[PDB]
Amino acid sequence: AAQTNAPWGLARISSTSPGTSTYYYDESAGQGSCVYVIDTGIEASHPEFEGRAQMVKTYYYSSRDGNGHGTHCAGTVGSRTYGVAKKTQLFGVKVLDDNGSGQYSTIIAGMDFVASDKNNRNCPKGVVASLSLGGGYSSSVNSAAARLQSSGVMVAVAAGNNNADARNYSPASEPSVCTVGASDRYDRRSSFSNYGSVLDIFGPGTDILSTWIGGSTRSISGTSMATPHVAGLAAYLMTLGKTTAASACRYIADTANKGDLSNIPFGTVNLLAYNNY
Repeated sequence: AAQTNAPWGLARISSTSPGTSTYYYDESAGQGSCVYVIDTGIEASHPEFEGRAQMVKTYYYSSRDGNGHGTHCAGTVGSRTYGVAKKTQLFGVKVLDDNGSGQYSTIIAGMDFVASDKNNRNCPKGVVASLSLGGGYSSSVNSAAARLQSSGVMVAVAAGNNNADARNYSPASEPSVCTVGASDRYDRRSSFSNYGSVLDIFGPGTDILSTWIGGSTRSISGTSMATPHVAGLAAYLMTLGKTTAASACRYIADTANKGDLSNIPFGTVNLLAYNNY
């Protein structure tokens, strides 16, 4: 399948080169997979979600996304126009308040929630979790992400936006999950992207168009925007039977575009997520 005039990051994920604007993907499009977006919520009535998004948990007085960040990330995973996996099921877990903040104890509870809640959902092709959030190093946060991965969920986490080594941030620094850095449309490391040996992969993260609250769209930047590209890619590849939740990060790294990015610090992988379609 081909989507013309796609957001640059979708085109990038299906291309060996920067500078094109058509996204190519197998029409299965992540059908039968599920992606949990652990964030500020999802405006599930957005026409772009086509009834495939739903809230499954909140830790606040409402499940509404009063921020936009979670809706944007969910759109990059799975919206019809802005998403990688255009037929996946999206599940929102609101661990962040409408200012985008959340306590680590709430974030941990949300991760353990997903590890159990997937047993209440129909995801025959597999389960992914996208965590566009983080803060300073916490062994308890890393352990929660490790448990979620161990339970059979492909966990993709943002590297962080500190232009620093991700070893000092969580859950970015957890070795067993997929830690995602950000790149721009010219295949440069995004100026804010964290780096270091703990990164597994880069995805598009500068100037990413996606869904927003109020039935709208906008372009924003961050490792938060790169992470859902990788989460959606995992769901897509699992639907194709190419990989599994336990192996998808490694598979994405193995099949990535290699050596294409600039300003990659010595010791950080030079790997850009690629669907090999």
